[PDB]
Amino acid sequence: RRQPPEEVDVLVVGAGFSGLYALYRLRELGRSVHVIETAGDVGGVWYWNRYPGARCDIESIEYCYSFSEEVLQEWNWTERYASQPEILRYINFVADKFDLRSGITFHTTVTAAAFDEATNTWTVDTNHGDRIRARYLIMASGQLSPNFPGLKDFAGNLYHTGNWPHEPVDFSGQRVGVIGTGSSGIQVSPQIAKQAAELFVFQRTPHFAVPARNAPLDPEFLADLKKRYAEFREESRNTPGGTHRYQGPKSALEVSDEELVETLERYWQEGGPDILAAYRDILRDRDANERVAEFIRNKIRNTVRDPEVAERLVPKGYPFGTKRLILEIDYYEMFNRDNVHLVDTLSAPIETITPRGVRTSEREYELDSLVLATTGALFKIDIRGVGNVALKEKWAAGPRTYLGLSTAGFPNLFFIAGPGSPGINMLVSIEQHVEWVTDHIAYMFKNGLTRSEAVLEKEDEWVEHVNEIADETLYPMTASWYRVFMLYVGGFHRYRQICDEVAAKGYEGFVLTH
Ligand SMILES: Cc1cc2nc3c(=O)[nH]c(=O)nc-3n(C[C@H](O)[C@H](O)[C@H](O)COP(=O)(O)OP(=O)(O)OC[C@H]3O[C@@H](n4cnc5c(N)ncnc54)[C@H](O)[C@@H]3O)c2cc1C
Ligand SMILES: NC(=O)c1ccc[n+]([C@@H]2O[C@H](COP(=O)([O-])OP(=O)(O)OC[C@H]3O[C@@H](n4cnc5c(N)ncnc54)[C@H](OP(=O)(O)O)[C@@H]3O)[C@@H](O)[C@H]2O)c1
Repeated sequence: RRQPPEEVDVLVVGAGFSGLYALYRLRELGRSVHVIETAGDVGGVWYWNRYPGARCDIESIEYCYSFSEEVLQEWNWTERYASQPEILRYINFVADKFDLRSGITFHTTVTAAAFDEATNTWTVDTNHGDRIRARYLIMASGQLSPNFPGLKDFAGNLYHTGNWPHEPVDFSGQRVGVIGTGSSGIQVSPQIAKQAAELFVFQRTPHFAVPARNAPLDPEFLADLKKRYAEFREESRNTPGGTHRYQGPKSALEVSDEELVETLERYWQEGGPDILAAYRDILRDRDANERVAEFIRNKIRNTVRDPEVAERLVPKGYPFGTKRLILEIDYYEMFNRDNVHLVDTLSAPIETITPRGVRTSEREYELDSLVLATTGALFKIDIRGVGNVALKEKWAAGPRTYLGLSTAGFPNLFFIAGPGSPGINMLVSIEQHVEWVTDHIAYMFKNGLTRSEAVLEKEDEWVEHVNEIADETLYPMTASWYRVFMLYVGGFHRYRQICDEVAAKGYEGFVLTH
């Protein structure tokens, strides 16, 4: 285990996509920098989520780093949507190429951080009892890094998709339960159904899912892409989603029934999340949302042969696309299998895990294996700022920030891909955040300044601006973003503009002192 240094210019927490780029870029900027990572190796979510079928919902040609010309040319993606093992290979490749592991302490969890106003430095403590002093603290701890009764009593094998075993798990001949039908559950379930004698899928709220239509990547298409890759990326940087996506100019309410079917069916066959932008008002007008939503509901009823099973898979009562759109591969087809059973926990809630399996209010399920398809990381850290106020106390109602990058009362602390989550392609959003944050840190050293803190009045103005954009959309209607709405919905390109304008005006909204 590489022992962390006692002093460093910048301490980064997390060695996923965000933390590795922060370490790389601060090294290029001539700053001392070190990373603390709970995991045993690099990768972030792509290190932890090793379950079968784990796969990204953003095209491989967009979900990648762009800071390195050599990486853009040397690496060859293989499919439309890269699987977790391929993405992990990619990350390890980048870490190898730039010698990043020499600046990372693995198997180590940051537990406390306190700002010393007398020295303008953070004092950072770990679960190993390490004590690191850093002028700046960068939280690259992700936003995606259960309380059932009797969980400890289960006699079979318990697995979590978010911390899957590193050796593959053979479910052949087993009775298996999967709890959770979000992205993890929808991805892992069809893989288990191929091996298991019986598969029970425990579903609470049914989610919207559209086909991925994953396919191998045409290598002559890629070859042509690599010679214009820098241009292709700047186009992505100038979109609201941080990726190439057609912006449908028509309202969903102005076309006929046959045309809506025709346009939406063309998206359905092509696959991917681009259907979110089939019509300009899908996420802004509730009637337009329900019209597209009802098209998807009927595709579900059409794929599942059992009408009673099909209806319980149909999502009802909340808008399409407000929570992040899941791509499915043979998930709805899975319920036509004889060894697959949909368990509706809304009608019969889970009362307790038992030694034998799962008991709902109606039935006991005998299982050999149980799969739990599961401000988080920040709240487990005792971060204390000015006046020793706790970040968790201040962020109780939701995360109050300026630009999603910093919060007043907590100087020299920056969050990467935390609040504001601007683009749906997180790799474009991450690179923009890391570049902005590390440029600011470089600016502070250039000018001899040592303390950077968001102005409270500007933080409030930013919070009220985020809430105001949201009310033009249907996003506020699902409480998964809730008091303080924690998502800038104005689109990546406009968010990038705001950040660039602040930096060009001497970091307006921050107080810079020495
Ligand atoms: C299965 C899955 C699929 C996804 N697919 C997509 C997709 O298709 N598109 C998309 O845009 N996003 C997707 N994401 C979201 C994902 O968060 C981002 O794409 C991106 O990978 C986040 O990178 P990150 O480096 O910021 O955070 P993460 O990859 O979450 O890395 C954070 C790291 O910080 C470490 N850490 C946290 N707290 C501490 C602490 N206290 N001390 C030490 N170390 C700590 C964690 O162990 C973790 O390794 C997906 C996430 C998951 C889990
Ligand atoms: N690109 C990808 O393909 C991919 C893969 C994995 C994760 N992600 C990202 O990471 C985030 C999380 O996704 P996730 O699927 O793993 O989790 P999730 O979307 O939050 O859903 C978890 C599931 O478990 C259920 N559940 C939770 N607690 C329960 C309980 N006590 N009893 C019964 N059921 C319960 C939930 O039902 P309820 O809805 O009723 O709570 C839900 O079906 C997403 O934003 C996603 O974008 C992406």
